[PDB]
Amino acid sequence: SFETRFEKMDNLLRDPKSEVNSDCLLDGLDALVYDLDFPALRKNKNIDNFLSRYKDTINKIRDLRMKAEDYEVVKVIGRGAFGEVQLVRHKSTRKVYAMKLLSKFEMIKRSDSAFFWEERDIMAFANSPWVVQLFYAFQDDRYLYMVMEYMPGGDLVNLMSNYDVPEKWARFYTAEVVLALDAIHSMGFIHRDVKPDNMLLDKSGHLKLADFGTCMKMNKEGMVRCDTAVGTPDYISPEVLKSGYYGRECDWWSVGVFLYEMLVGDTPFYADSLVGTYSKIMNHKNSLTFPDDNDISKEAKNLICAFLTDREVRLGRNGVEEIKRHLFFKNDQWAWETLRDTVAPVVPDLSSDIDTSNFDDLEETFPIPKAFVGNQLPFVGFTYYSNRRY
Amino acid sequence: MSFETRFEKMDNLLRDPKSEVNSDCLLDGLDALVYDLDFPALRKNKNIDNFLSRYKDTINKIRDLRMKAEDYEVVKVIGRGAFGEVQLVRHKSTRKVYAMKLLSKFEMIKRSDSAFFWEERDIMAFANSPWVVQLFYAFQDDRYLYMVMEYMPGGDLVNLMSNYDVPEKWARFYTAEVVLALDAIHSMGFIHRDVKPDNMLLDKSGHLKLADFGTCMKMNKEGMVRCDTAVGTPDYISPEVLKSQGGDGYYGRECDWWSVGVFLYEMLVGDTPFYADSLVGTYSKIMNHKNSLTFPDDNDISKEAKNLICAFLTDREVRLGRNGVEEIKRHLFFKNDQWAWETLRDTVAPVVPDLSSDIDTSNFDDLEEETFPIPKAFVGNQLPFVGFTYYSN
Ligand SMILES: COc1cccc(CC(=O)Nc2nc(-c3ccncc3)cs2)c1
Ligand SMILES: COc1cccc(CC(=O)Nc2nc(-c3ccncc3)cs2)c1
Repeated sequence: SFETRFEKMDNLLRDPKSEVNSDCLLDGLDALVYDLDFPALRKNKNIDNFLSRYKDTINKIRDLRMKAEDYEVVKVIGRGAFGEVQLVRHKSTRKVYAMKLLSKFEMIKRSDSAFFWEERDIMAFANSPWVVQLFYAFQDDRYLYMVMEYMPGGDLVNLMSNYDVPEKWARFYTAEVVLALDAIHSMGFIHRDVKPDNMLLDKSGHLKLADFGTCMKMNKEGMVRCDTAVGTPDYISPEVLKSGYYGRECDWWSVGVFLYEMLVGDTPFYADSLVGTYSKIMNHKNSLTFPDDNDISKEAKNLICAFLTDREVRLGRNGVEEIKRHLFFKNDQWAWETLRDTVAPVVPDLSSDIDTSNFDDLEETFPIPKAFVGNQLPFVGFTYYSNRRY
Repeated sequence: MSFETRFEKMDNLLRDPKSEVNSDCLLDGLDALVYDLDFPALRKNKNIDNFLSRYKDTINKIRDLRMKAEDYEVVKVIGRGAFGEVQLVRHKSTRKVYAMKLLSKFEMIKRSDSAFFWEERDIMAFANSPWVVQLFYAFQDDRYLYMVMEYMPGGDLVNLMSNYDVPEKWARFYTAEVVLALDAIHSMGFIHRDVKPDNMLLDKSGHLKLADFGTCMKMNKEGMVRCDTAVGTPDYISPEVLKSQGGDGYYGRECDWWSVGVFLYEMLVGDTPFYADSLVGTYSKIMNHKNSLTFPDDNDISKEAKNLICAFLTDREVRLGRNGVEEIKRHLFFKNDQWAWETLRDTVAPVVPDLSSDIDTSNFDDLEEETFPIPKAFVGNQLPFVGFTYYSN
């Protein structure tokens, strides 16, 4: 029907999950205006006139929509592969957030992924206390910005480097990681890179996963067919490393590595060279050993080994409930169903809404195109602002 | 401004039918990009290939869901112009009857001229006057621009004039309606420039509406408009608009009154006052209006009409209407006992069309497609038409 058509077409500009919603549409025009404003291209009149026409309009759009200058940068709280994360304060709302910047130039220069796409979707729509939340996603001619809730507790790498983690704490953190990974698996994703670096702590000391750079969607039979290895050298599972066809079992390998590192102090397959770490991983059968540690309980050693085995015998091959049922978790302080409502082992004592004490101390683009390059095309639709899921 | 205000303002901008960035214009921008990039030479670039491959399934859905030409059943081609053809159509679903002006995108780009249609769209779309033909929908594709208007079954004034020796009483009515119609356009901030009987359309009731606002242009701070554009068929063109060629020339609304005088002349006399075989001869006669304007030796034209014709067929500086419409309105030619200016369109028109159906084309005379070459690099042929789409409610 004529009505049906205009209704169906209408829901398409509203749906935050739609490829053609106002957010993508605005981005698309904003992209064209950016990718064409060069003298060599402006020599063509169709181009010159189009730009000259939308000049006054596109600037209004640019000022009205979310821009980076809307945020006052408090401190650079982190640095990664393709950009930097920063504690910011939205100048108008005076609200405090953690903002992940991703250099559009850097990614384009042999990025090979489009990794930020599921990183956006997961954070934007997860709706889990276990996933860091995306409030706004916006861009410009140089970067991709992710405006997420700030985790003042810092990461697990910081906790571990400041405490000799008692088993009682390791139990809590491991358990929370199990709940957190399960949530991601339920969303249909395999995390592919579970490490302390991605474990973040809130105002209350409770866990959230961040940086789903490596996330991939599981197929019909809960598998991923990635022909190349993905992850971190110590936490990588041997199956992922060799590749390949694999399942969620790989994220449990990583849990075992994390449990080991917390209680032992080092990674189970650590070796001088990164190649030596790879070697030790492939020989997990004979390389996994425990020091003379009267502290590491029989159950913990069992759990570590139940996760640090070949995929086919891994704890978690038959689901989370077999991990949950493990005696290591048997305790009188929390129940799985209410674990995040219990009181954390390390409650952060914070000085302000901008206390950066749990984050270590910290502080070029594409050339002018000869012809049409379309450098801003692979980022059309990244904006999460005009049409969001409230 | 607050963050909230800033969000809300940006929201109203995707809703406003008067906005350059409302959802329909934005859809156009993407639709254009998809059309202007789907070529193998450009697809050699991955940024391009991936963008297209990504939006492929989406853009097709958009194409079928949005208003298309195949939504309309063409009844008869009711007209033909320079860059396309007008046609009486019936919307297949609603079964509603409209006039549809088609414009060839290839022809417009080919002939340099590709922007006249803007002021035509806006005027018809937003005028909201009984004097302006109404635009209900404006839509496009890789080949044409489409304007879906209300059908004027009464036909044009050129047809009326060719079928009747217009009595002065009728000419008074038609002239008066044209004055009200032009005033409405001027009020909107536009000068028509080349007014003529061809642009005077008659409704189901025989009342007037202006159409074909191609030559139309928006006035500046001082109610003036500057132009370079070479203008053909000078018969109704004012000597100031003719003088203006190359950008040398700023003129006002006074030029549309010149054309009224030409129309009043043609109705009562039977021919155009400056008609000559060649178009150059018509131009020559216009520039020499002072000595070329003459009336035939038959007592038939009334003194008032002659004065009015001459009051409009003078140099800009002394033209009736240089001091506003009220001085035209006050002219003795209009002095009558049949209508009042304030209620003229509520009166019973001199020629009421007797029509056979909702598709009666009796007042409209009886009536290879070149294609764009493939481009080695980015041509952007679709860009001058981004945002032409408009829907009503
Ligand atoms: C992929 O290239 C980068 C660029 C910058 C930083 C990183 C590491 C990273 O992904 N860092 C994240 N940090 C948070 C965070 C930090 C503090 N509070 C809440 C969330 C969420 S993801 C990777
Ligand atoms: C130069 O570009 C063209 C292309 C096709 C036709 C024309 C002439 C024209 O502009 N003709 C019009 N006719 C109506 C109309 C006719 C009947 N009923 C309602 C509207 C509105 S504009 C010009």
